[PDB]
Amino acid sequence: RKVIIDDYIGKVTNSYDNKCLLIVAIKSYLEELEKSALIESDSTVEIDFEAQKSYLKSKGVDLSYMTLQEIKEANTGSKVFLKAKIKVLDAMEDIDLSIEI
Amino acid sequence: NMEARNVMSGTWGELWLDGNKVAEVKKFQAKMEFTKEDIIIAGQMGTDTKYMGYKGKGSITLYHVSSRMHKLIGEKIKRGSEPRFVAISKLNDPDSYGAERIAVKNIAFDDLTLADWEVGVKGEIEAPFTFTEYDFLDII
Amino acid sequence: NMEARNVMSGTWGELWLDGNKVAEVKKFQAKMEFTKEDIIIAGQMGTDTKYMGYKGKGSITLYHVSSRMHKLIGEKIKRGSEPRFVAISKLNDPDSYGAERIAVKNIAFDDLTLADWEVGVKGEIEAPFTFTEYDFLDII
Amino acid sequence: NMEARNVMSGTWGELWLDGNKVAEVKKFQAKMEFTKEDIIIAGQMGTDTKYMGYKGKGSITLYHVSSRMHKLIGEKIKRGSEPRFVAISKLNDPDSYGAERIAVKNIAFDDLTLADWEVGVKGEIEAPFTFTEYDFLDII
Amino acid sequence: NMEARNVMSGTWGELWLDGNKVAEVKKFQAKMEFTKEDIIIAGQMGTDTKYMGYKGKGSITLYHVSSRMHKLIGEKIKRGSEPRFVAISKLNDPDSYGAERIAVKNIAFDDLTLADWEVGVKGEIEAPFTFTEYDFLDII
Amino acid sequence: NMEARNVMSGTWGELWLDGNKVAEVKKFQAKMEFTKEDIIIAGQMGTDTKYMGYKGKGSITLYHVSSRMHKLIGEKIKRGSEPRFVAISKLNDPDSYGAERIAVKNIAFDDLTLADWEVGVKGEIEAPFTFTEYDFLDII
Amino acid sequence: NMEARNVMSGTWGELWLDGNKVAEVKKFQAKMEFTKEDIIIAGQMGTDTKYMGYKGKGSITLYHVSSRMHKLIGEKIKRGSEPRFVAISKLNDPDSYGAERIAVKNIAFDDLTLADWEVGVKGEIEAPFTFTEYDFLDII
Amino acid sequence: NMEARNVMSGTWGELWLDGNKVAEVKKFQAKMEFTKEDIIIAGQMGTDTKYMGYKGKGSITLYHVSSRMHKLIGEKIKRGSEPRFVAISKLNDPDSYGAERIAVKNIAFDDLTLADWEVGVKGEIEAPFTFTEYDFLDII
Amino acid sequence: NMEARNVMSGTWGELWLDGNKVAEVKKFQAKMEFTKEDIIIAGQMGTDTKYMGYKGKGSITLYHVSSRMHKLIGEKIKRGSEPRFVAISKLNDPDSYGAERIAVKNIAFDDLTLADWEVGVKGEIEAPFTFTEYDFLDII
Repeated sequence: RKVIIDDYIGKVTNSYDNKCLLIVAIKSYLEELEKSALIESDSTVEIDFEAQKSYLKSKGVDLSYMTLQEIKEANTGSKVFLKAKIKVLDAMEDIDLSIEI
Repeated sequence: NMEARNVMSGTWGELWLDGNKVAEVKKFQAKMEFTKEDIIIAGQMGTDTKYMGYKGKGSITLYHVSSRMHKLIGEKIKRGSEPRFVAISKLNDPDSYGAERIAVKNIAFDDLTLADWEVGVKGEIEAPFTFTEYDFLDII
Repeated sequence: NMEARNVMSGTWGELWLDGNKVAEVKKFQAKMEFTKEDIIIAGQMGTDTKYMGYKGKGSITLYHVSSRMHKLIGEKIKRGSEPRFVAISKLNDPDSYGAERIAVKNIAFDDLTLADWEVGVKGEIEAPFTFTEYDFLDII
Repeated sequence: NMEARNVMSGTWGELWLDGNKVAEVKKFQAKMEFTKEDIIIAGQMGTDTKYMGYKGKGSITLYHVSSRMHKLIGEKIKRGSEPRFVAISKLNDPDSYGAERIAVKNIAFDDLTLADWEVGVKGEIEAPFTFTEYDFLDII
Repeated sequence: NMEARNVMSGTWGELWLDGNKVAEVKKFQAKMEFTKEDIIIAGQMGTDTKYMGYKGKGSITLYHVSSRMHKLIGEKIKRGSEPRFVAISKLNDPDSYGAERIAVKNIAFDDLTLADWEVGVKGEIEAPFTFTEYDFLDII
Repeated sequence: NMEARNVMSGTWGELWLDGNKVAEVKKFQAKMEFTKEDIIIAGQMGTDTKYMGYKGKGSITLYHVSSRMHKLIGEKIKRGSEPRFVAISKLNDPDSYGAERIAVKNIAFDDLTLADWEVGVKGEIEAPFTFTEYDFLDII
Repeated sequence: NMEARNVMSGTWGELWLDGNKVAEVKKFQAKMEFTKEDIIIAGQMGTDTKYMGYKGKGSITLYHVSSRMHKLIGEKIKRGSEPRFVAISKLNDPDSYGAERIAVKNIAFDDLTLADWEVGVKGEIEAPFTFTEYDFLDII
Repeated sequence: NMEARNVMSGTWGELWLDGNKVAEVKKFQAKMEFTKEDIIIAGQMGTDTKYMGYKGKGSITLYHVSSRMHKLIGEKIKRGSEPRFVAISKLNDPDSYGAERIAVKNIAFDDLTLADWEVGVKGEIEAPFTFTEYDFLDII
Repeated sequence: NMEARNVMSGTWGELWLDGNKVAEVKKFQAKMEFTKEDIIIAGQMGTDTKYMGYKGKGSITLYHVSSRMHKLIGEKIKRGSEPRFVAISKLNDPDSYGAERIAVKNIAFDDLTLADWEVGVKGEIEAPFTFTEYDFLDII
């Protein structure tokens, strides 16, 4: 929240390239969090396809003849939609051992 | 599934060099050459190989619209310092399944072309390079 | 017996790579290069050779429909581990006497092509490889 | 004596391999390469040579009607045993003076082609070999 | 921004050699070849290179209007003294963004062509050279 | 100044060999190949070269009107004596600025062609040579 | 059991010297040379040997990134005190099973390279040594 | 941390001899060879060594621009007095961090090259020497 | 100051032997080897040296145009008298500044080559020698 508020709200134009740059910044922050071993190293960030499609449908444009790649970069006004996938580590609390006599 | 329209066309590519989009681009190519050594194992006729590393190579060809390549490295080369660049290639064909983007890092160029022209011939400049690292972005 | 229609056509082939059928295939080629040493035997003018082993080589060329080749080996190559695959080629021409099928094993690829495009030209990707073993399935 | 019609045509040849007639044959070639060493003799400017031996080489190209070449040597090569064959070539043109026949012995092949096909192209298989001995039968 | 007309054409170039304008010029080319050594660093598969220097090469091709090339170096070469020249190339296309000018210094030529003619063919003379230094003047 | 008509044409040349004019001449070419060694000077990236000498090379091609080349050297070569000749080339085009003449001295020929003919093809003989010295006569 | 991939690669090795990691390592080698005295026993033809001791030898080669070796021993050599070090080598190939780590103790170097460079050549330093004792840490 | 660019290049070095800069320097080398005696200690298998002293050796190679070496020592060698010199070497690569400067004192040359030349070969002079003491000035 | 052209070339040298110019000279070399004794001084680690004298060595290589060396020494060697000669070497490169001329006195040859030839190889003669004194004439 602090990173987004400091440098992105109101200072960039809502284009596809700026969205990609913001995605890169978030991914870089997650990779920085990686080295401290707080979460897992499989984190991915990308455009929230379904939310964007729902918003476009609400605005009235027809998506029957729109390519899947075309929907990603279509205009959304001021709104931006993103999604991520991270895995959070936990401490050792249960242990199983089987010694074969 | 497979159809003729799905094949990507090179007219739809674009290239960013050092964060600046290059509009006068003709072709872009990157490749990785693996290093493998032959190993003969007793009792088997077929030879087997062991992989040891890779080497990256490529080139850029672009129309001679402006003297872009000089301003990058011309003065730095004489002094003895070699710069490293980052290139991004995006291939976005409307017919194909989306687009693929790749970042090629640690690029070092092989040569610099001061002047090349001939009467009755349009000008072109091609520059080969070598790299070490790469990323995958929005692969299909 | 022999007739023109009996000759096989390449349009009727197909290729399975790692258990997944590849539809955008242009050509497939496999070969085995024997190793022979010259030996001169006293009293005979004609030189004779001794067979010592074989080496397997081949290549695959396919249309650039999708980024299939990256997902296989791109991340594994950097880490230092080399994967091995299995390919099956089937050639089934209705006019010829049935079909022949061959399995090529222990395939290791020679290079990886990150990007290759040019304005006004359709995209293609060719990848050479080396193998060690093979089977015969439904040979004519 | 000499006339255009007397020239032999390749359409009229035929080839027997291991006692079985091969009907899908495109071309056949055999040759002997002599080995000669330069010798300089005092008092003479012109260099003279001494003949020491010969090496036999050739190749066969045939339409890919059937998987004949595999059944001969495919399984034997892996085990470590090399077979030897005998080929007979006959060239019988009605216009020329009769026919000439030659037997090429102790044939050992150079490589085996598991698969080779491309879309829109007819299949062909070429196999080079080396030999040691030969006979003359009904030479003109 | 990018447009077809912006591409520079070779018809609009001109070349000054030793302070005298050369009007019968067909093409002019200069290039710098960097010297790089492969370095393998423990723990990384990708090979990296170290830049050590550069070598300059080029050539000039011009119509055989007059015996200009002889008067420069013909008598000096025999005596044992090698001259050094300076060349300036200017490429000024009205459609493109202005003009670029480059001075190539310390030029030493590779060969001298005494005579070259053939019946029914116009005469041309091409001379390659090597250089060491360069300046940028009015680069775009 | 510069105009199309000023370019010299090869049809207007002529050649004197050993004081006798050769009328059946197709082309004549002479060149001087300098010898240069790379020298690396501490503190400078650009490599520099040192000139050490030159080598002369050329060739003559002429129609096979008569057996001129045999009578010159055929008997002398076998005995062990090598002759040296002098050639003069004159290029006189009415449109160009006058004519240029050059004498090439100490010519020694590389080979002798005893016979060369083929059915349906006109005969030609080309002879390469090497020289050491030259003069300038009426240079433009 | 035996596969080509199991062979260790030297790119994956790393070296510690006096507890500080040496990233600029090219090659490492440590060897133990036994001492054996010839013994002849009366009544038997075959000559036999007796083992008496061993001597340890080795060498380290590294790029000339910094002046590491000077600070280690240069000042102490002049005074008369000979330092002793400990080296640790680990060879961890991902394809091979297990990594071997060996400690070499009581090292004494043979020489110090104050300065060595040549124009157009990258710098490298190599230093042989002798040791006395070793130790096994997680051998395969 | 470790990068290919950090490797020092010998092109950027320079040498001072007796306070006069030597611009015609090709390569410089200075080495210190220790003296060690084998010591066998009863009760332990491994042989140990004792350090006793060092001997310094080196050489200088330079182009034959002028007769620098003659004026230094030629006259004094005949009389019987052996001069002693001081050499300073600095290696300053812009890509590497820091430049190392070392002074080599009490130099005595091994030989004097009066004359050495061959046709078609550039001239070079090399001279080995031995020294006694060194000094560190701004090591990395 | 330092330029590539300043390097002396061996093609421009010439040699006088016993007052007669030697035009058939291939290479010349004269060297002075010092004699030094190791001296160990108590209290200091570095070994030092003492200079005692010098020995002169050299060789001359020349083409086999004539029998020059026989007439010089052949008859006197049998009788028992050993002749002594004087050689003068001058190296005058037009590009370099100044020419060095050195006289080598009291020459004694090591061997005489009566005959040495092989078929298809040009003849050459080389003869090493030792000298005692030298002299400087117009050193640079």
